[PDB]
Amino acid sequence: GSIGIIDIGSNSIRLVVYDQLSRAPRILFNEKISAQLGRNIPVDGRIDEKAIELAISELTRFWKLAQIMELSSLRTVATAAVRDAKNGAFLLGEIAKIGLEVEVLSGEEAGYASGYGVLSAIPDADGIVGDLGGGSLELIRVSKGRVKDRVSLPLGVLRIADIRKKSRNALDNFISEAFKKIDWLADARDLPFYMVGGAWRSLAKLDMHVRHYPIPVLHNYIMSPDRPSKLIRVIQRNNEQLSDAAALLAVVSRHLHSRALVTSAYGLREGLLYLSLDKATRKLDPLLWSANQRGETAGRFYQQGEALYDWMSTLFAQDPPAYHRLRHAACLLADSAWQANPDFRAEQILSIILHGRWVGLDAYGRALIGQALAVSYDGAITNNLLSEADTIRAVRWGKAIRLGMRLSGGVTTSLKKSTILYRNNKIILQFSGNYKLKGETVLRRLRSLASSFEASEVVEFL
Ligand SMILES: [Cl-]
Ligand SMILES: [Cl-]
Ligand SMILES: [Cl-]
Ligand SMILES: [Cl-]
Ligand SMILES: [Cl-]
Ligand SMILES: [Mg+2]
Repeated sequence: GSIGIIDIGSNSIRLVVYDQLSRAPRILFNEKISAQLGRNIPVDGRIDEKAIELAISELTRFWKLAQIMELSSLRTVATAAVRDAKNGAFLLGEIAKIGLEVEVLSGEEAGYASGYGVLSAIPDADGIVGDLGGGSLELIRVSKGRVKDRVSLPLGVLRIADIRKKSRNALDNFISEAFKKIDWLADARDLPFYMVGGAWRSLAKLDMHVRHYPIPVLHNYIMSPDRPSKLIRVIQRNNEQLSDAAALLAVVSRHLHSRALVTSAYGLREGLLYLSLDKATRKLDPLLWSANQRGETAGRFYQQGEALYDWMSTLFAQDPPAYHRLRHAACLLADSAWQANPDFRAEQILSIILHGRWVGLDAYGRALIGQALAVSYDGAITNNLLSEADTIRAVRWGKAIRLGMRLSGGVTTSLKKSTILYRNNKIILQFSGNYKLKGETVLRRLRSLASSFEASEVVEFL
């Protein structure tokens, strides 16, 4: 059931292979070439012959990889701008000769795809998506699960330098003039700007580096609007395209009245995958979906985290409403480090969170889940991003996970015969069955959980 997308842009041509058409497909393979098909289209109306030759040879390799991988589906998409070149129809025929069926996306289709890519990764998004590619900048309004409007501007990476050279304010003038024709910007002020595309992913990675962001995670990385113009000077003083991307981001975000610059790990390709799902599947939480799959493939006994979540959550009914799903995700990942040596499991599980591909998740939630999972695997607390109350909360989550996983041996259906409750500075483990699971190691884990609640522990048989 593996599937592929070939994304033919004005600059980058990319093959991505995914494990299946699911709510959050895993990436099996990724390869790109900077073929620069669109570079000379504005000047001559023609694609360079050298770009055509490179594109065809690399696309032939991508087609061949799809054959040996026995992909069940392969979708090849291109832009209307390249089709519309004087030799664009010829190029598309040459691509057909490879064996590839090329779907040409209009500006509308392409903007819809990038917008739904962001909605796939950030389901409650409400703002403007900017997909900066080689030939164009797509701006897309997203709100309440839907793409609301969009527009395409000729401000791709390959385009910015000619404008900036004209004068100091030429890029600002260009955006000012263009935005007068876009009637929906007025209803989209003071919202996040969701950054999509390779150029702005590189820029966000540069920003994390120069700010010594402790562990840099791309998805949901947030920059203040006043930040891009400063990166222009950072690049200038390090010891071109990056500078152009920062200049465009500064001007665009200011004229949009954007209040935050939010990186999305997902873009046009994930939007195409999302739109291929039926309506009900699109509404599934992608963090929970992917964390569930991870425990299915990684666990000793497949995914046992749902019953674990229901059991431990009798301690956490008063958690902030938005945190239930984070506690849930941690429970779904609670068996995913079992193959590491015991003394490394806490480090290993943290790296699965901090160095994995997860969406539906921001930095604070990543820290909550990682802290809880590390504690669940730690047999030996403060946290810079987390509040003290949430640090304590995550330690309690982790100790409850640890107790439940130890009590059940990981076969969490057995937890249905017990309850774990907090009241009046007492932590009470009640058995209504499976009484034989009581033991000294369970009592030690129970005492540790109680310590995290500043509580005294009791065991009750019912
Ligand atoms: Cl493009
Ligand atoms: Cl591109
Ligand atoms: Cl990309
Ligand atoms: Cl990421
Ligand atoms: Cl313990
Ligand atoms: Mg693109």
